[PDB]
Amino acid sequence: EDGAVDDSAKQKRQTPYIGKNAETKERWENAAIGTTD
Amino acid sequence: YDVPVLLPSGAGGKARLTMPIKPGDVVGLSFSERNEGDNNDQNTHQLFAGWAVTQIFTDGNSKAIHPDNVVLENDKAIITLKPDGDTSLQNPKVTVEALADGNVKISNGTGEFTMSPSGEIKGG
Amino acid sequence: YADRYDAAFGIYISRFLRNNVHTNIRGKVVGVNYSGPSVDVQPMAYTEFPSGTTDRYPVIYDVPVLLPSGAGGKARLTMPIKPGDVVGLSFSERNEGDNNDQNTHQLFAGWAVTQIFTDGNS
Amino acid sequence: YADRYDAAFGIYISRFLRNNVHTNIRGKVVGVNYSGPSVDVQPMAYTEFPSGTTDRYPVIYDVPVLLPSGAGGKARLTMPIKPGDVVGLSFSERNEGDNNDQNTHQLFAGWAVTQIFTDGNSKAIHPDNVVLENDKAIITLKPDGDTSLQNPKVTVEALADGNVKISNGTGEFTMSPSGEIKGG
Amino acid sequence: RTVVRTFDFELSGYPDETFRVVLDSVTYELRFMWNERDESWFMSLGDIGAQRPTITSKLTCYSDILAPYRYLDNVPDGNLYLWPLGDIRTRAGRFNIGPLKGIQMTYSSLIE
Amino acid sequence: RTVVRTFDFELSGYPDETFRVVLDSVTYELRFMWNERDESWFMSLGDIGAQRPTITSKLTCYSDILAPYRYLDNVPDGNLYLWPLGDIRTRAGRFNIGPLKGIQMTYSSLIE
Amino acid sequence: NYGLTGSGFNLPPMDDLVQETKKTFKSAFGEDFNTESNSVADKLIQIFNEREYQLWLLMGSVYYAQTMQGAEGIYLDDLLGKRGIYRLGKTRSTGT
Amino acid sequence: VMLHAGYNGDEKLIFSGTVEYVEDDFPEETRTTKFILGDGTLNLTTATTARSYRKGTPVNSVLNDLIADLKLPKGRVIDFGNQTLQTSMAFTGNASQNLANLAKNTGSTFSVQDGAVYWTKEGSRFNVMFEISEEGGMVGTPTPKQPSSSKKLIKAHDIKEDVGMTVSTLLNGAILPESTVYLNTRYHKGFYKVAELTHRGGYETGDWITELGLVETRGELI
Amino acid sequence: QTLQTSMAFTGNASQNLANLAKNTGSTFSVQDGAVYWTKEGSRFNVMFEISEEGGMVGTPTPKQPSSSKKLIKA
Repeated sequence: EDGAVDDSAKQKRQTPYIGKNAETKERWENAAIGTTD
Repeated sequence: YDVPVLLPSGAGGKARLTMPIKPGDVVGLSFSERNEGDNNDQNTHQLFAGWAVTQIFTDGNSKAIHPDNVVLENDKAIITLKPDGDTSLQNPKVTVEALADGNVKISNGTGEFTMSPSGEIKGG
Repeated sequence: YADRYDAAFGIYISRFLRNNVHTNIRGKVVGVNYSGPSVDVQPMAYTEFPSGTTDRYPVIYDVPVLLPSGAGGKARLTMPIKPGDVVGLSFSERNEGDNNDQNTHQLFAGWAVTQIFTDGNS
Repeated sequence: YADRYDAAFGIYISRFLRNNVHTNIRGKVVGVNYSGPSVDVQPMAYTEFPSGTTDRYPVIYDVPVLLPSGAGGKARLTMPIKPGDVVGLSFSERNEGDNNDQNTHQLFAGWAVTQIFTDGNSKAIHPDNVVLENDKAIITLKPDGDTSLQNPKVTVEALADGNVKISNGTGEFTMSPSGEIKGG
Repeated sequence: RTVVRTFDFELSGYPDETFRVVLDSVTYELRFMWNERDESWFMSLGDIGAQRPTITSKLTCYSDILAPYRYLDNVPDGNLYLWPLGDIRTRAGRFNIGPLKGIQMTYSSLIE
Repeated sequence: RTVVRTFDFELSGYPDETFRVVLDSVTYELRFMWNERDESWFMSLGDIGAQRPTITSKLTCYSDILAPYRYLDNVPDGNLYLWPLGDIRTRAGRFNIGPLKGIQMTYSSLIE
Repeated sequence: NYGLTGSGFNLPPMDDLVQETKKTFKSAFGEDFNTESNSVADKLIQIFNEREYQLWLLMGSVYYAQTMQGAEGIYLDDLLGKRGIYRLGKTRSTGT
Repeated sequence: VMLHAGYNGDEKLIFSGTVEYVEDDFPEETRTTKFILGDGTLNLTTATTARSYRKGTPVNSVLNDLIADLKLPKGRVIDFGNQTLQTSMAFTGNASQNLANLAKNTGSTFSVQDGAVYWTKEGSRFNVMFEISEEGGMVGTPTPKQPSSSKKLIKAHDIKEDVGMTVSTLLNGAILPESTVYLNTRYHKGFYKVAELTHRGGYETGDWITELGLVETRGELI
Repeated sequence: QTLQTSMAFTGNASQNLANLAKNTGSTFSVQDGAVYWTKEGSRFNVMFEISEEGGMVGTPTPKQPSSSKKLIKA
């Protein structure tokens, strides 16, 4: 209940990331994890 | 009392094979869910006779059956159709057979008349 | 009347059979199919409760018709059935057209007989 | 769901009928006895529960076969039954073979019908004709008087208009309504 | 191979946690054991009431745990990964696993 | 388009009221939210247990609220209006909605 | 959820925004960050948050200004101005 | 008859139906009237039907035809889509009984409640329409209780129920069996379906609480 | 009265009689060894009188004669 997937059940907003090490994370999680949609 | 009897029929009862039922024949009986003779009865399945079948061949009255022949038979009048074309009407003093090979042999004790496949016509 | 414990089960069982456990019933042919002989049956019986309510059987579709036959259907007495012929109807225990149905005796038409000679058409 | 008192009886009655109260069922003949006509029936219907379990009817032995007959069995239309024919089966209320059995409806075979034309074996039917037929021997009666016996090499027709045309491959004999008699 | 995030995990740090989880409408039981010398979590996966676990492996960051095991009828077909929320150099620890503790253990399921 | 009055509404003034109503034999759930800066009621309409409301609109006097939405299978076909009982110049307020408070919120259904 | 959806414009309460931004702060500095009552960050974030409530309310008010319902004042004239109807000004009584 | 209850500021509808039974006993000091009320008992037990359909008929049409016969408002229904009948069907007797049979063979739940017809699909659930916590007047901690008094054999449709929990709360009539609730406690957290309700009440003396039987869900979020 | 259709009866005699009761508005019930067959709705003199002299206990109260209600033509 402390992280994402509950927000989609509770109908809330996902917390934006803090930018650090951008373009390294986004390529990998977006491909290996995806987004709740 | 008064169970209706079923017979193979159609066309509004114009075509039907009415065999001569007699007392003592063994038949199977079926009961209707509701009293089809009345529309106010509150019960169900209470011995409301639905209909009866012509006859059932159980132990003690098991007549023999021809392994392969559609025989329609009466006390002494027999109609036999065999798969190989041949058909025959028989009785203790007459016989009218039409065989597969164009043979007609209308026959009687006092004489006979026949036609061969070769087109012959004879009177015995 | 309705005080005993057994009378309650009696009425409950009597009412349970009313909506299920269909075994046999008479009917009349209204629709006939000549290719793959089958007939549509309209059951005739009905009842009217004291509360001014009626129970009507619905039209039953595609009940197979039996004829005296054998030898793998090579020998058979195919009479000319017509609409309006009075026939008796039988219901199968299980839905022979499906293998997953959980119910039983729920108006699964089994087959129909050629004709029955009742009052009014004797 | 399962809290009411009535739902319990509903499920109990539904389950009770499952193991008893057999009334009618379709089947196929697998064993045929020609002396004292009787047939062995293998019911076709079955169900599979969600728990991966199946219910199969067993083979039923010696069900008497009905045929249109009367006069104490002197008149009867004995057609040639074969194994594999599809027939409908009926179960008797009581064990007609015994008088001491305490059960009822416990698969006591009552009788079997000659044949039933279901899907997968639906033979064609003539819209209007009483045709009694065998492998290659046919007897046709039409409403308009005409009657005919046929086979691949003979034909004996008696038409409505006084016509007799006993015929054969090797020749024919006929009578016209005008009283003529001829030999072909 | 489109995949969507559908589940997240948390650990209380107890060295012998064991609990049941439901994934892809199927149910599995998980065991987590803490190793002292190797300071790492050992995960065992198996069916409910199974005599022995089907899969045992060591947890590490950015490594596809289930990669070599998507050929069994009782193994999820999704993706299981551990990646950090803070500095990328942080490695999996005992108490730092959870949606906000520093490491996000997550399961994602393919779209069918 | 003959129509007959068949239902009336009342509001207690609570800023986040939510309740279920039955109209034309069908059942719907309604939400009312009070806007401070715009001093007006916001109405949301949807099916029972629906994830999101089907219709959202702002309430005003003598305006046909449902006019542009009579093309959905889950929207009433009747007429919903707000008109005053007192002076015609009074506009919808917070506490002045009800059968005797000053504003008559009403629903009427066509005759079929 | 509360912004633009398939069924018009909605309105968020204050508490949902407060919780969302507090969760963001929690993620920023780990689960240990304090955000209730006594935190200076709490006093900054809560004060900051109430203002955007006004912005959201005003934005919601703007959207309905161009709809058959919700138009008011000057904006109402534009909507009905498309159909050639204008308000009547001051009038003088007449009689005999 | 209608019944309302609440706390000194509002009263929510809690039951509506017909007086099935009524009796009076007045021994000496105090008379005590008794009632037994049924929620749509008359309609569910007398609505007859007689319908039939042929091979190829869309199942979505059969469902709507039978419900209209029952003569009750449609609270909520989930249509079948493009499903079609595989075999000819006939329906007679009480409409409710026939519909309850269609439930078994298609994984759908049918149940009337406070006059509303609810047709849903088993395993799946609808948002957090209710949240339970110490602030929400909870009474004691939740405890796990099996949702049925018997166990079924399993292959070990899989989507079906089979698990649940129990909770108690102060009387609140704005809840229905088919709704969805969120459980915010210190041990248990998550979403659950509702399966059973029981409202109790003693005005001068007794409880004023409601009991909910929850069931875990494993299907899609319809 | 005459039968309208052929009838057959088997099994326990009591059960068959109880079925004839439904279709003819008659009440059948055995009691202290005596068979009583009467007609519903109708009644027989004042064979008993109830009053404070007759040892009554409390006032009469109206109670429904069945635990369920039937649909009526009203």
